[PDB]
Amino acid sequence: NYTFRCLQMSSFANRSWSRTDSVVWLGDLQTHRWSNDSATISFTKPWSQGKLSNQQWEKLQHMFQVYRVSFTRDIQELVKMMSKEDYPIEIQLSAGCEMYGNASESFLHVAFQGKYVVRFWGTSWQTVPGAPSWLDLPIKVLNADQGTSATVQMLLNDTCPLFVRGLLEAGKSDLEKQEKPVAWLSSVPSSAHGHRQLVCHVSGFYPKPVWVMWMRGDQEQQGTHRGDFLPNADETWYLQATLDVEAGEEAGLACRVKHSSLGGQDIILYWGSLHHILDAQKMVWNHRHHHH
Amino acid sequence: AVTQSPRNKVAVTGGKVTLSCNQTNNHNNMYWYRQDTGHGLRLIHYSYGAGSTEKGDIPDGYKASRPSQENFSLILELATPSQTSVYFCASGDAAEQFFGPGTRLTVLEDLKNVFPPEVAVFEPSEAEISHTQKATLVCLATGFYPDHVELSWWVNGKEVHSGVCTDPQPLKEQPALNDSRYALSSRLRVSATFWQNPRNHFRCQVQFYGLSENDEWTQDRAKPVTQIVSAEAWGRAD
Amino acid sequence: TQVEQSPQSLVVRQGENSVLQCNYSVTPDNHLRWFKQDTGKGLVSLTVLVDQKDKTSNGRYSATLDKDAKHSTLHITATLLDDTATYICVVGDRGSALGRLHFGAGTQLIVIPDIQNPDPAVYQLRDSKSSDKSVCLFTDFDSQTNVSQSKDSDVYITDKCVLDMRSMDFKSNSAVAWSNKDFACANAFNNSIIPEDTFFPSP
Amino acid sequence: IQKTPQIQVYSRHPPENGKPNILNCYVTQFHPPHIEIQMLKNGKKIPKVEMSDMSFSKDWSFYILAHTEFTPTETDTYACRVKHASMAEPKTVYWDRDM
Ligand SMILES: CCCCCCCCCCCCCCCCCCCCCCCCCC(=O)N[C@@H](CO[C@H]1O[C@H](CO)C[C@H](O)[C@H]1O)[C@H](O)CCCCCCCCCCCCCCC
Ligand SMILES: *[C@@H]1O[C@H](CO)[C@@H](O)[C@H](O)[C@H]1NC(C)=O
Repeated sequence: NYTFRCLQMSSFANRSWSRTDSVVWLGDLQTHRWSNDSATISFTKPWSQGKLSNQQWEKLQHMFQVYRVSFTRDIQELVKMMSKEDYPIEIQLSAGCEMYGNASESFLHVAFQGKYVVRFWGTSWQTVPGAPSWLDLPIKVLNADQGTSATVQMLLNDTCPLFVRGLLEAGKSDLEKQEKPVAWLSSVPSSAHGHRQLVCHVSGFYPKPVWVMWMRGDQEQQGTHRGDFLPNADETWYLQATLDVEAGEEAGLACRVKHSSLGGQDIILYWGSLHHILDAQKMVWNHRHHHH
Repeated sequence: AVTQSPRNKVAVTGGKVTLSCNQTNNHNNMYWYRQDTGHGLRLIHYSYGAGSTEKGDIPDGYKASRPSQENFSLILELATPSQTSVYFCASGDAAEQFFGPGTRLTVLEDLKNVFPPEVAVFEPSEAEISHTQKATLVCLATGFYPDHVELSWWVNGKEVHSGVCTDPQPLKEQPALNDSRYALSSRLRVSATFWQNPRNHFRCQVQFYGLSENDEWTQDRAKPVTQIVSAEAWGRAD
Repeated sequence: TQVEQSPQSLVVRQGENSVLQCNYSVTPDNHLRWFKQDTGKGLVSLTVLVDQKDKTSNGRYSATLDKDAKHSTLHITATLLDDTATYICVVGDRGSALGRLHFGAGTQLIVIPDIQNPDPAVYQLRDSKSSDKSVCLFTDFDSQTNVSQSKDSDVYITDKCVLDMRSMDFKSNSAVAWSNKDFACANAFNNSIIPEDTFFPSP
Repeated sequence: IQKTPQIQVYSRHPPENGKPNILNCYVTQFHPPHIEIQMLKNGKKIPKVEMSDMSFSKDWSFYILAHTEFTPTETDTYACRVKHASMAEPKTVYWDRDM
């Protein structure tokens, strides 16, 4: 199940100021960027053009090139038409299709001031249940534009799935790539008196799915709290798993790492081991300004 | 239908001028354009509905107001000779945009040079009557300023359009002058038998647009207000 | 300008065909409209064009649109006199209430009448009230004659003007000349080219 | 609505003292998108800092990753200073290899 998304970020400071930046993700790999400082959509991968020829790309780029300018002015006129709502204004757009055979569900979500309010469904734009009522009038206006509504329908029903099926094969090499995680141990005072928070750092692994647990032999320590996936510049991932122990309970515990790149043979970092000791000695510091 | 008022106006530098527009079409959008040679219509102000008013491409000098769905005004608080133009008022979703009949505005530095037209009717020549069995009548409006005249021919109480043609453009009586007065000519051609009837009445009517009942006037001669000046001739048996 | 038109002004002999051009750079180009402007009146819509390649028709008028060429052509088949007007090409950038119309300078179409029997002459017409004041009428010449203005400042001459006697189906060209001053109708239109058989009646 | 930024400072590799590394600063959960982010060594703006393109997650909150080349030592302080409209004062979160 691969999810492809085009993310548009449009800001309006006033009547005379606006910028639009775009980014494009397949799974968790960035394929395209489009800065407000540039009249051309940029490839961030050697395979970002998909299975589309030069002529097919230039026509689609120009299609969007026309859209970026138009969108800006269309919004600015809607503001004047609602002049009820004032500047500054933030608009976000999320659009694309999910892959499953030939089946694919397409979407186009719109948020106004950081809250989801509009989506394109079937043949027209619609307001979300529990949305501002003043949004009806602009929606009524946007629907009277058959050409834009036809273009969107084309892009959602036909273009997205035919293009994304092209990318998935074009970048099969980078998607199936395997990167080995590296782990190192740490500890910090728990927020509770007499307690200690152990930390298992796990960095550099690709793809994303990973398993990290604290173990006493054959028993996974149920107090193991899995962290949030933090990105690295080389599109790999960092994650930490933490365990709260009473001072003294450190010994005999281990951090176990399961990742597809390791291929059976896990990483087992034991607390207090000669390796753990050697890693920690290479890490000492004056502790300013440690976290409160 | 898009109604405009007035259709013609003569104003002085630094005066207040309001051009009123109207439509009974239940339209949301309205526009104010001005038309100048070698340009094509340019947008000054527009609206999306009652209350709202927005700047177009050339709002400098002009303000706008929309109190109801029907009305839309263009307000020139301090008038300039550079605001001399023909003004059009449109309505509709830019789906069909409908346009107004237009307003000729002339703004002048001094109202002292404003003159009403002297009108003359010239009777057919016997040479034309003998040779063509047709008779042409020439009307001449002379010494008027600025060029804001509507000419019409009135045969026996009713206004005619057949056999008529009037100069599209007037002429300056002195080409080498900016404050030059204008002259305009017109023709009405009827059959010899029609002209030879003594009971047939012919009138040339020139509607002049000049000063209004508000504009101040001191110069010792007659005031050059908006008026109709007419000359006339009757048919002759010989 | 985002919209240009050619030619500046066009001249056609009544009954022949007339071809008008429009070229633009308006982005995006949703639709293109042609208007007609009778002298002293508003803009009346003739036709609208929607498709990338559109071929529309209405009455005598027929128009084509090519969006990839950003070009349009208005044809008038068998022109009438009452077709003498300014023709303006208008492009709408977006097909919604949020769009904005772009206008062209327009083409000034002038239709000259087909005079089958010319009868060139210059008559003198005396003022109704004052026998003294008089004018010169140059009338009934064929449409291949151009009227020139005076080199002498004291002499005023008007341009040609087509008049239609609807009931008799008779068209005629006419120019007027008058002078405050030596002036005689026989030599009023001396700057114009005068037909070899123009009738000059003796006063 | 204006949501305040969360700041997380971590390293791409295990912190070995005197061994060159890469320090990441990952700012999340903020809105609107306009934001100034600096990385500091001993309280001084680091000469060359690279930044990824700004994106946003499933709950419409913008996130952006800042990162620089750096060498951890026993006494050199590293931080991430962040100016955003939601805060009246910039937020400085120091690197804590132990956290
Ligand atoms: C989009 C999913 C498909 C994915 C496949 C693409 C793969 C390629 C990836 C390359 C990276 C591209 C960068 C990502 C871009 C972000 C995605 C944007 C998708 C939206 C596409 C919009 C359709 C384009 C139609 C368009 O240009 N349309 C413009 C011109 O249209 C004109 O001109 C048209 C063409 O000549 C014909 C039409 O008749 C005419 O009107 C319209 O002016 C655009 C306005 C529509 C957007 C409004 C949405 C706002 C929602 C309301 C929010 C409330 C806020 C208001 C309150 C103040
Ligand atoms: C696009 O797909 C929708 C369902 O998502 C369908 O209702 C609609 O008819 C389709 N339109 C076109 C033009 O294919």
